[PDB]
Amino acid sequence: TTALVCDNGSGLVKAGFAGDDAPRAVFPSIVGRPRHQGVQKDSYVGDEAQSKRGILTLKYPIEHGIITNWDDMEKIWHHTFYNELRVAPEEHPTLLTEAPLNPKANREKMTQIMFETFNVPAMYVAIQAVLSLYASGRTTGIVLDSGDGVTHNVPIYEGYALPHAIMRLDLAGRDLTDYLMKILTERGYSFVTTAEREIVRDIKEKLCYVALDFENEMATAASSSSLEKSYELPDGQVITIGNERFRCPETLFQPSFIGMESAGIHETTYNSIMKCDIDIRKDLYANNVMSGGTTMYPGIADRMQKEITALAPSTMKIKIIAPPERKYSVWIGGSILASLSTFQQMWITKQEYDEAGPSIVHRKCF
Amino acid sequence: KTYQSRDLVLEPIQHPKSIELGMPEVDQSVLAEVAERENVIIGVRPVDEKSKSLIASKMYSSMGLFVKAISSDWGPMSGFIPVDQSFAKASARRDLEKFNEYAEQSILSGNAVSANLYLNQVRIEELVSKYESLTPLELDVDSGMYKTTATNGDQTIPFFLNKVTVDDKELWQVHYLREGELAPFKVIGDPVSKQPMTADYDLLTVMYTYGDLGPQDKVKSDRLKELKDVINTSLGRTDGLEMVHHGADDANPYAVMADNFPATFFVPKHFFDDDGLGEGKGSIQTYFNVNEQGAVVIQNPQEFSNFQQVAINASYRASLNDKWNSGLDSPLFTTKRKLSHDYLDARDEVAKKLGSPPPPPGGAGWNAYIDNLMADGTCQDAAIVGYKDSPSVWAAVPGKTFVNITPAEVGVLVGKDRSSFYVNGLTLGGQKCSVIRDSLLQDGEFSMDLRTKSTGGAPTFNVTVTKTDKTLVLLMGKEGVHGGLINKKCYEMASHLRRSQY
Ligand SMILES: C/C1=C/C(=O)O[C@@H]2C[C@@H](CC[C@H](C)/C=C\CC1)O[C@@](O)([C@@H]1CSC(=O)N1)C2
Ligand SMILES: Nc1ncnc2c1ncn2[C@@H]1O[C@H](COP(=O)(O)OP(=O)(O)O)[C@@H](O)[C@H]1O
Ligand SMILES: [Mg+2]
Repeated sequence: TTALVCDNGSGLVKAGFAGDDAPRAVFPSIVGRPRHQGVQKDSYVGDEAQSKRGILTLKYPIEHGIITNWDDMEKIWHHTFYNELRVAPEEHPTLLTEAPLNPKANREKMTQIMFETFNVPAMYVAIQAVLSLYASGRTTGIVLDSGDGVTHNVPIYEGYALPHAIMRLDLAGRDLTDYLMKILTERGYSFVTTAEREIVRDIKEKLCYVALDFENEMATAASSSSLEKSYELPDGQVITIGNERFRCPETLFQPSFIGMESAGIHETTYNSIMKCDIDIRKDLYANNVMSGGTTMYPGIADRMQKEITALAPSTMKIKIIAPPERKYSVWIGGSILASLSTFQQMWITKQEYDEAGPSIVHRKCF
Repeated sequence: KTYQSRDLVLEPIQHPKSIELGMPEVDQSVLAEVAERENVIIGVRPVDEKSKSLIASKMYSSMGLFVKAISSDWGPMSGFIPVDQSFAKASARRDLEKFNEYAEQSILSGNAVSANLYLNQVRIEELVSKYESLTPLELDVDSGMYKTTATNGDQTIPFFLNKVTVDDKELWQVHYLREGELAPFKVIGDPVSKQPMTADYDLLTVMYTYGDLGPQDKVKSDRLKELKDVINTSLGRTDGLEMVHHGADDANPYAVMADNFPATFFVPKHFFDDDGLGEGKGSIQTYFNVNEQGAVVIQNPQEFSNFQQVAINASYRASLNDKWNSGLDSPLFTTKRKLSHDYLDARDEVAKKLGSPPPPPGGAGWNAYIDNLMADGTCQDAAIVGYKDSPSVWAAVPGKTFVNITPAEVGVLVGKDRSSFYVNGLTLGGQKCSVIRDSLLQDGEFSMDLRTKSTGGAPTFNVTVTKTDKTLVLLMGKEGVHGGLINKKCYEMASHLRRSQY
């Protein structure tokens, strides 16, 4: 029997089987229902909901890493099991991922849905950042996970996230796409609609990068064309992307670019380390692991290496690890964990759930 | 100089041999440049050696989709798909009705046209002199054509070749006796260019970098379609004479090792550097046969399996959205055999790294409670500690840590301040621990989860403390025991104690 691994992303669901090195299914975390509520299908999920966007209202049930609509989330899980993986959930132990600092009521509800709606024989809920740390071959370190709707700094000691020291940044890939649409619109172009947001998300993924020295790069962009790249729009028009290539992910280091008063990812990394025991801080500085789609920017690890070095004591050994597969490291970490023999001792069984109810997840999963 | 990664051992190629390929080397250079610019690994099925000059001429179209009539391997039609399938390979000649119907249906469905067959002077010299596929041409004074016969296939059939000028080119038109009368020989041609179809460049697989993997932008493969357009653009043929076609025909229940090998693979240039297969691991040309044009030649299934593993290890993978047949006579092509070595190494690393006392309810000694906690073999230490008034250990495992817990240590655990222990932890019987979760004030939990701190690579252990009306129940797991198992155990004992007013 194969365990299932479902990474409930704010923007993308990554799902598959434990023991595999990549998810079998990657699809948008959206649910689409017909616009007229006061009325040949009641609802649509993922790729099909996007294809039929002309007749449905689309919603993100996990917009900022936290599940807010349980009816839409159940539709996502049903789609994942039956339509993407084509499995009967009652035959497979299932590992689900959750956001760092996920509310107790939320993880209880997720546990109840798995056992009562899907009748899984066993399940476990793991924090996404912990799984990415496992995918790097580590059990202690600090993960910077930046996805679609949320970013977190998660320090981890021997497989256990330290919630008192977790930092959350309410800015991630979606906000970077919105900011890129704004600064391209400032040039006379128009990127405003949901469909235009998708074109700009493509521009962002293909041409953006993190500058090693932002002011130096801004000066270079203004004195030459050496950093310019051309992009062909769907209408055949050609747009030149210049300083926008590095101004867009600079927002991770300078959230004031989008009107946010928060510290940047390098400052929240330092703050998160400092909230941990003195004894572990050297191990965290030497094991900074980058994860998630919004850490894919070229230059991001060298910039984080420079920024953390500038903050830390000059003798501190600092290391940034940015795996090539970091877009899928949460999923890969879950596949690693659920394929180990120690996992059978960690899962919550239906018997345990029947005895203790949903609050069993507080005791067993951390 | 030997490549070693887990069970994959590659030894340097002693005396690299030159392997004959059907693809013109001008196009091999093009594909090597596309793999570099697009940052992809492209695999192309072998092209029949005898068709090289036909492709090199750049005069013909290539085999499109939905054509089930097969090519000929004899006569002047060698390398083309004759409309009359009696002129095709032996399998068509022994199933005429079946194959003639495939040729006719390809034309009737708008997937092909019936075209004249013109050959260049290079082709006539190859067939007569290089391959000796045709007998020497003899002028037939009445028609003005040259008569010849095939040296394989049906040797009794005469063919007639006529010198013609087609768009400033001196070519030879193929004629034959159709129902006894001289007629122009017809082959299956492309419906837009009208030119005969030769073999195409059939993509075996495409492996992309991680950044290019993921969900498609299909608002109803786009990346593979886009890559095929880049390939055709870089090949630079006249519009309509493309060598690569969008879409793909069925997998077909056929094997033949000559149809799959030698395959030509094209890779990003970083594979050719000294650190090609990793830091100080050597270049790809040290372990695989690569020619001057950058074509990586894969000769058999073991080499294909080894190449696929090196590519997977270097973070290049076939897409989820793409459909490939790639394999044929599989040695170990299953997903479980081709797992990334970074995946398997990380899993191995994680598996290694993860490893005046009042009378008790009943009135028969507190040691029985410790024995209960220690029975299932998951814990190395257990204790029941009174925390009210002057704190003291009521029961504990002898010679372990908890038996020495002090009132100062109890004071930190139950104290009003819930933040100073995040500076550098706390101690239990003198043992340094870090606080993982402080749920001491959470209703229905009343617990704290900790993990010991140790030196170098010495093992550390999970601890749970649960607070009842008068006691702290403390439990420490053995190496490798998960914190949730210990928390659940401590919770259950605390509930039992709370039920008996403890
Ligand atoms: C290709 C792809 C990528 C992705 O990351 O998609 C996810 C999910 C997606 C849902 C809506 C969209 C119209 C549907 C499908 C796109 C899926 O929204 C995102 O594109 C949002 C909006 S723009 C942005 O950067 N994130 C991210
Ligand atoms: N190459 C890339 N460069 C920059 N951003 C990227 C890249 N690839 C993906 N992203 C962004 O990453 C986000 C999706 O990442 P993911 O970790 O799957 O998020 P989540 O887990 O929150 O769903 C999107 O905002 C997407 O645009
Ligand atoms: Mg995520």
